[PDB]
Amino acid sequence: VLTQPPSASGSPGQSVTISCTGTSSDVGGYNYVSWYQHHPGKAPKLIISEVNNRPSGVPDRFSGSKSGNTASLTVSGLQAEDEAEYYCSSYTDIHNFVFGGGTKLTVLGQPKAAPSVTLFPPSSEELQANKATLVCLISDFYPGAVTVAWKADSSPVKAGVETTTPSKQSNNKYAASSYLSLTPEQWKSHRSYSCQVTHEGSTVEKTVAP
Amino acid sequence: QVQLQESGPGLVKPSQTLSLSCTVSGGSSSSGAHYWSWIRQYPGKGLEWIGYIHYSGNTYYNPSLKSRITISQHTSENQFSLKLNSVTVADTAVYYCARGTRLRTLRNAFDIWGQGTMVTVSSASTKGPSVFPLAPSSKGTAALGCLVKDYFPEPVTVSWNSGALTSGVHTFPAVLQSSGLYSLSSVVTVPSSSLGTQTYICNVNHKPSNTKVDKRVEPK
Amino acid sequence: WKDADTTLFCASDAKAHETECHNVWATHACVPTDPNPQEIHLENVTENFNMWKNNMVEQMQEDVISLWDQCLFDPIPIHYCTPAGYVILKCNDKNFNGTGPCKNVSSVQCTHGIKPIKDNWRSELYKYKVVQI
Repeated sequence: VLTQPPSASGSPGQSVTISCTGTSSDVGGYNYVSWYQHHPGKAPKLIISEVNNRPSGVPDRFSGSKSGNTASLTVSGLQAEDEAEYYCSSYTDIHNFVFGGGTKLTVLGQPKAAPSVTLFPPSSEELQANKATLVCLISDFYPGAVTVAWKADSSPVKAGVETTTPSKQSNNKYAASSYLSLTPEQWKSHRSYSCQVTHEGSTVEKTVAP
Repeated sequence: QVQLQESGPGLVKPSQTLSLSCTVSGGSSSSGAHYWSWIRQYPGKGLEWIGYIHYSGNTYYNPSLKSRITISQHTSENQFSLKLNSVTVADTAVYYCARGTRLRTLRNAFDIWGQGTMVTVSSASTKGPSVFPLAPSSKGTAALGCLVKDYFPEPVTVSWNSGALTSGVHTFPAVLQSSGLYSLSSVVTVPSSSLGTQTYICNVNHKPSNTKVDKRVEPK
Repeated sequence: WKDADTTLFCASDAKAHETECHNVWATHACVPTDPNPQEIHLENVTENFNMWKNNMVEQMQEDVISLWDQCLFDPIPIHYCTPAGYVILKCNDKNFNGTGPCKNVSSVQCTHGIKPIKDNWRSELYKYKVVQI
């Protein structure tokens, strides 16, 4: 219901800014925008409250703002401990709240790499066993924050879709996987099938046909 | 000092009724003018306010939960709870309990959170996996895999060529289908130098159903 | 205790459902009032108050800012209260002027319900002081 960008990156020392777009009744209707820092498997930390207010023990370098309906959080002078995922929330109406999708702040420790897309078609074995699944493999990319979509012929899909959250490889790089399941009639009715991954404004798109 | 500990089931059957309990420990519960809230994160997605209840006993749920939901308090044992009804696989998420403040400079924010507890909705009883291969070919580097589809519960273990082949290998996080069954992939990149020559086998292992599948993966 | 400074909160009996200007502010700023607050007589002891050095005349007025900020007709009572680890000392001396000694103190959880200008707040503040437990 609020809108953030998926990734946001910077190298050590630099300053980074994160949007969080709402409506006139969400943000821009109230000065109760909050920001939360979430390291994995750990309890989220509140870092900005009431638009631009650092709680006690939250460093000088985090700062909030909003222009109109787009709140924004800035981190001045990156360090390794800042690499995490950041959400924004805003009060809305008589007692209600909305959040953003989350933004992966990657503090760059190595060269960026665009994703390698391999898109496996359903195996013989699976087809012969009535079922069919398309496996998108996304590999050797950095930062670790992507977005997948599927297409039948050239029409977008989200019925029958599940996706991994980006996970590290032996070479400190990131990998992820999306699956598309369907009946074999759906498989050989459509002309072709496209898996497309958005990694930082770029959009790679592999295609397989029957 | 005031931390929040959430307890509850890991699994619940569809149409049933999840109920989680959060235990405050610092620290007030009843004592304060805070709000005691439930927030779930769909891993990724992903974040959503369920509702909260005030020390005075005032409840405030999210409008989008058409009576599927009640929240309540034990001023006594410094703990509170949510009861979500008629759950579907959709309701699968991590559930955080959190303290909402209406202090000035922290108004309508969530200062204290809980570490989170994972909750999975599924009908499925224990099921062993179907191991389907993912073949390369020339359709230097090749890349091939094992799709371990439709099993329950987790975990599943893969290893290629009885643990000899470790380099270039990556196993993915498992992924819960709307069915209520898990599914994952394992993949290794290789010198296509040896596709007609070097044999490659994934060793799937599902202890819950006491199943072990070893799948040949080869070209074309 | 130590006499100290902390971040307070407000409470009111405001109606969630209605348009009167700072009913509207309070419903999005304050909690509900407890119909039975605590009032504990000081036995025996006396403490020094100073309405002129009271940082409740410092947070009040910043909430009055955000009140009018979104404001553009009847005012209702707002109470100001302390968080855990703190409490409000109240002066019950009838010829107390604002400063100096006060033999009849008591402790309260929240202030009285206040009709809503620093000086207008101090007209009612005078008898209140924050300390830390």
